[PDB]
Amino acid sequence: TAVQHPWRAKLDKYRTELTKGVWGYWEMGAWKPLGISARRRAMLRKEVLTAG
Amino acid sequence: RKLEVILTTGIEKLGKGGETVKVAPGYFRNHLMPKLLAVPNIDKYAHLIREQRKMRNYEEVKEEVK
Amino acid sequence: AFRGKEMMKKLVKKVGAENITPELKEKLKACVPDTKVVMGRAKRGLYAGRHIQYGNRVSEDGGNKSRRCWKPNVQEKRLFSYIFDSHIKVKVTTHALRCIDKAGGIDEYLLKTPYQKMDTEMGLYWKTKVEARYAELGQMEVAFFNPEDEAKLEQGFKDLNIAKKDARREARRTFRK
Amino acid sequence: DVFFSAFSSPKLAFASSFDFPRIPVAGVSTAFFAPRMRQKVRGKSTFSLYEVQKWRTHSIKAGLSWQ
Amino acid sequence: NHEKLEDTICRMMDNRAWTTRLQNSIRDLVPEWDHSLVYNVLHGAKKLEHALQFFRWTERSGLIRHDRDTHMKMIKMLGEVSKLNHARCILLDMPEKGVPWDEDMFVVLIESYGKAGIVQESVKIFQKMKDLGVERTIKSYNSLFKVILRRGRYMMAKRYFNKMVSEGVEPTRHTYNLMLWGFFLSLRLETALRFFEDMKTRGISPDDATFNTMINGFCRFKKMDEAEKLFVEMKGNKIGPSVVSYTTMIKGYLAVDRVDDGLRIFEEMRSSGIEPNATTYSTLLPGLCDAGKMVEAKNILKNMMAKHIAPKDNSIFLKLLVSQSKAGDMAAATEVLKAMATLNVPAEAGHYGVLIENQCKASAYNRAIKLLDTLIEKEIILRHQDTLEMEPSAYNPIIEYLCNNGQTAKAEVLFRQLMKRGVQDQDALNNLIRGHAKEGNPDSSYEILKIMSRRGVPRESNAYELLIKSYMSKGEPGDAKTALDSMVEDGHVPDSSLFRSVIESLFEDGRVQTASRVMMIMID
RNA sequence: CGAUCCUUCCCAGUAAAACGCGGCGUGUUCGAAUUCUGAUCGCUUUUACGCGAGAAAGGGGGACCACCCUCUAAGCCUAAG
RNA sequence: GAAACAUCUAAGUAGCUAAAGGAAGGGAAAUCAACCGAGACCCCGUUAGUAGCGGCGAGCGAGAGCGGAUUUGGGAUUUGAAGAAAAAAAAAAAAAAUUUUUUUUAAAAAAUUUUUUUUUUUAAAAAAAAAAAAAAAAAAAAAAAAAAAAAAAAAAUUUUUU
Ligand SMILES: [K+]
Ligand SMILES: [K+]
Ligand SMILES: [K+]
Ligand SMILES: [Mg+2]
Ligand SMILES: [Mg+2]
Ligand SMILES: [Mg+2]
Ligand SMILES: [Mg+2]
Ligand SMILES: [Mg+2]
Ligand SMILES: [Mg+2]
Ligand SMILES: [Mg+2]
Ligand SMILES: [Mg+2]
Ligand SMILES: [Mg+2]
Repeated sequence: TAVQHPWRAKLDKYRTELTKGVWGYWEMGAWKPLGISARRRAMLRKEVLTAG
Repeated sequence: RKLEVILTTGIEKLGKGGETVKVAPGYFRNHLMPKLLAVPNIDKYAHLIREQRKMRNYEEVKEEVK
Repeated sequence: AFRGKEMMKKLVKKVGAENITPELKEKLKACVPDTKVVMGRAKRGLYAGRHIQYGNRVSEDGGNKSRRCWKPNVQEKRLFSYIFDSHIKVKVTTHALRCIDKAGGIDEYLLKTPYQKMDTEMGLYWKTKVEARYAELGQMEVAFFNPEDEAKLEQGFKDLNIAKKDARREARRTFRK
Repeated sequence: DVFFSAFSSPKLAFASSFDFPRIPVAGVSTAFFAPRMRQKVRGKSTFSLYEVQKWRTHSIKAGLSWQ
Repeated sequence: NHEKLEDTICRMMDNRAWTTRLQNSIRDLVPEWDHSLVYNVLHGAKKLEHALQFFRWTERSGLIRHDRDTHMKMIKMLGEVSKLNHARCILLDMPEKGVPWDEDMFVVLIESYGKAGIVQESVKIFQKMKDLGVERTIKSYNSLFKVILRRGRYMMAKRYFNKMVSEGVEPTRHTYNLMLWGFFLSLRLETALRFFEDMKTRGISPDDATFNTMINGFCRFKKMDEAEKLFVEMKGNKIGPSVVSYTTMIKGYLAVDRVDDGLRIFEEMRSSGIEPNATTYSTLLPGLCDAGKMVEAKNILKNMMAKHIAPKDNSIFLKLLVSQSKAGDMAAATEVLKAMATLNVPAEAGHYGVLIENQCKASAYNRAIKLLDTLIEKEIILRHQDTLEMEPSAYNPIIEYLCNNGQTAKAEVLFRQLMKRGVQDQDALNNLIRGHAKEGNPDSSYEILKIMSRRGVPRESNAYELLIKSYMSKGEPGDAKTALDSMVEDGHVPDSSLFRSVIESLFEDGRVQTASRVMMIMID
C-alpha cells in the first residue's frame, strides 16, 4: 500500500518548506532559495491535484 | 585600483603602525611585501598584527606612562 | 579532452589502486581538474584558465578573412611567499596576477583556490606543498620577553660573539704557526 | 593524505632549508622570540641562549622556481 | 543592563551557519577565555550540534584547555541524546590531555549505553573499569543494577551482588530497592523474599519506596487483599503515606474486578494529603469506563481542569466518550468537547463524529446540526496532523436526513470536504442526488453524477430517473434529453412510459428534432 | 571489534559592460546586487534580543522602460532508448 | 558553384595531432510558452524547404508544439525543537432566547535463553552458585561450508578435534 501514494513522503518532507514561498523566502535579511526546485514542486503539485 | 594594507612600522607619508592604508598594487607587491613593511588586509594577518602589537605595546605603554 | 581521466590514471598508478576505497575514488574524481588545456606552455605556468584563441582577421573594405590568433598576456615575474620567506619565479598572466592581488598573495591564492581550479599537475603539487607547510605552522607558538631579558640576552649574545671571534682568530694563528 | 603521498619524496621542516618565516613575528620585529611546538600538557618556561632568536636589523635570500 | 555572553554566542550559533567568518566574530567578541564562559555557553546551547561544535573548536583552536567539569558536562548531554560513539571517543582522549579519569564520567556512560538497550556494553565497561584503574565502589554498582534489571537480568544480578558483597561492600536501601523491583518484575517471589531477609539481617529500616516495591509486586501478582494487608502494615510501621502507594492501590483494585474501590480509596485520599497528581487521574478513568459508572466520571472530569491536570495517555478521552455516550447521558458531553479544546489538545474528526452519531441516533437532530456546523467551520477534517478520521456512520445517516428532510447545500459542502481527505462512498452520493433533485436544483444532481463519472463511482439506473423528471417538472425538456443521453451512454435503458413522457414534452415545446432523435434510439 | 559524525571546498575577480573574433564561447581591460550579533518602527517588559508590522535579491520572455509571468547561474551523481 | 571574381559556397568537409571508454557525450531548468499552460537528457517522423540568414544573388536553413522509442530519479534536505501581563477552565450568583457579567482557584511504563555442579519434592517441577549468549546497527578481514564412517595430531591403540 506504500506504492498507492508514493508522493506522500515528499509532501510531508516539504510541507513546512512549501508554505514559505514559491521559489524562495527572506531569512535574516537575505533572500534564500527554496529547498525544492520549481519543476519538482510542479510535479508534486500535479500528483497531489490528480487525486482531489 | 588601490589595495588595503596594514602598516607594521612607521612610513613617513603613509602613517603610523597598526593602521590600514591604501597603496598602489605595484608599490605593495614590489616594495612593502618583500621587506615586511606591510601585510595584506585579510583577517588572519590583521588579527596577528593586532595581538602582537598589543603584547609589545603593553610593555611600551607600561614604560612610557609611568 | 579527458584530462581528468588521464591524470587520475597517473595518480592511481602512483598511489596504488588497492589503497583507495570506492568512496575515496568518488571523492578523488571531484578534485582532479577536468579543464581544457592543450598548449604546452600553459602546463608550466600559472595562467588561471587563460588559453590561446584562433580566429579571423577581417579587412575593412573587402571583408577578406585570414587566420590569426589571440595570446594571453603572459609575464615572467617573481612573487614573494610568506612561508618560504623567498621569491618564486613564475610565468603568470595578468589575470592571475590580479586574482593574486584579490586573494592576498601567492600563498593565500594557493590555499583559497580549490583543487579542480588549479588546472595543472604542478598547481596541485604547489597547493599540496603550501598546505602541508601551513599545517606544520599551525601547531607552533612563540614566546616574547621582557626588556630586562632583552638586555640580558643581548649581552649574552655579545659575549658569545666576541669569544667566538677570539677563539677563531687564535685557531687561525696557531694553524698558521 | 592521497595528495601528500602522490607528491611526497621517493623515500620539523621549519629549519635547515628555509628556517622560520619572518611573518610569524610581524607585529613587532625587534623582539627576541622563542618558537616552540604547542604541547597538550602545559610546557616549561626554561629558555637557554641557544633557543632564543632575533632577526637583527640586517634582515628587515635565494629564489625557487615554479617548474 | 545589557546582554550576557552565553546567550549572545548561542544566538550566533542558532541563527548563522558554522563557518570560519562566524568563528572570527566569536573570537573577536570573546574578551577573555575561561571555563565559566565555556560552561555557560555549553549549558545554554540550543542544539547538541552547536554545543559539540563549540567544544571541539575551543580545544582545537588553542584558545583554552578544558577541564573535568566541562568534559563531564559534554558527556552528560551527549549520552542523554545518545551519541554513544561521540561520548566514548571524547572520554578515551583525556589522559593524553592530562586531566584524570573519574567514575562520574563512566557511570553516565553506563546509563547512556543502557538507555539505548546496549546494556551488554555497559557490563563490558563495568568489567574493565577496575582494569583501567578507577575506583568502583558504590554508585557504579548501583547504576549497573539499575540498568541490567531494567532489561531483567535477575540471574546475572544475583552473581554481581555476590561480587558486590564479596569485595568489602556494604549495600544499602537503594541497592536493595533497585534489585527487589527487578526481582519482582522477573517473577521471582522466593528471590524477592530471600533478598528481603537479606536486608533484614543487614539491619536497615525500610522506607516508603521500599514498601512501594512489595505492593507493586503484589499488584503484578494480582493479590490485592494481601497488598491491603501490606498497606496497613506500612501504617503500623510508622512511615508516611505516599501518593505513589495510593496510586498503585487504585491500580491493583482496578486490575481485575474492583472498580468502585478506586473511589473508595479516593475517599481516604484526603488523609494522605496530595490528592491531585497526574497518575491517579490517568489510571482511574479506564477502569470505570470499562465498568460503566458515570457520575464518578463527570465530576472528576470537571475537576481535571479545575486544577489544570492532564493524563499520561490521551486515548482515555476517547474511551470515556464512547462509554458515556453508550451510557446515555448526552448533556454532559458538551463538557467533554470543551475539555478537549481547552487543555492543550486540538479536537479531532472522530471525536466530533462520535457525538454527532449519538445526537443523530437519538432524536437530537438540531443539536447534531449544531455540532456539524461547529465541526465544518473549524476545518477539522482538512487537518493533516490529526490521526482519527470521521467514521462512515458519522456522515452516512446525517447526509440522508439533511437531503431528505431539508437543505442539501451544507450536506454537499461537508461531503465535498470529505472527498478532499478520504471518502468516496456511493450511499451519500445517491442521497445527495435525490436531495438535490427533490429540493429544486437538478443542476447539482447532474454535476454530482459528473463527479461520479470522473471518479469512477458506479452509477445506478434509478438516479437518472429522478433527474429526468426534475428537469421535466421545471420545463426544460432539452435538459431532460441531455440527461437521457447521459443515461444511455452510461448504459441504462429506461422504460416506454418515460419515453412517452419525454417525447410528448419535447413535441409540445416545438422541439421536433430532439423528439425525432429520441425516436431514433427507441427504434434502435 | 563495536551503534560509526569529526570535513576538497572559505565559494565574486563571478554575472554584466567596451573593443576584436566566433558554433551564446573566447583574447585584452574592467567590474555589481539583499544579512554577516540583520537593520527600522511600535509595545509592554517599565528598562529583553521578547512580540507584532512594513519594505528589502537576481536571470529571462528579439534594442529599451514599466507591469505581469516563469526560473534560481558562478561544477553534485545518475540506468535505458 | 556563383555561367568571370573578391563577401559567400564547397565546409568545420578532406587531412594532421592528442586523450578516454566499451560505448563516449548529454542530463533532472537562472528551460519553453503566453495570462491558458508544459515539465531532465539522447534518437526516429511531421511542422517545412516554412520563419530566418544572404554581393537579400547563388545558396545556407531552425526552435517550440504534436506523434513514437526509453520511461527514473537520487543528494544536500529538514527537526522532535527530547519532559507583573495575556489566553482558558472549575464553584457560586444574576439575565435573555446555549449565550453575557462579577466574585475565589529512584516506583505509580521498562520481558530472555542455553550449559555445568549440588539440593528439595512427586522421569515430572523447582532451590542455590558458575560460564555465557538475545552485539554482525555498519563494513572489511580471517577460518570454516549438512548425516554416518576411514586416516593425522593431542590426551588416557582408544576418545576428542581436524
Ligand atoms: K553517463
Ligand atoms: K564556369
Ligand atoms: K577564371
Ligand atoms: Mg529581454
Ligand atoms: Mg519583449
Ligand atoms: Mg565559378
Ligand atoms: Mg561553413
Ligand atoms: Mg575529420
Ligand atoms: Mg577498450
Ligand atoms: Mg553511459
Ligand atoms: Mg502559473
Ligand atoms: Mg513528446
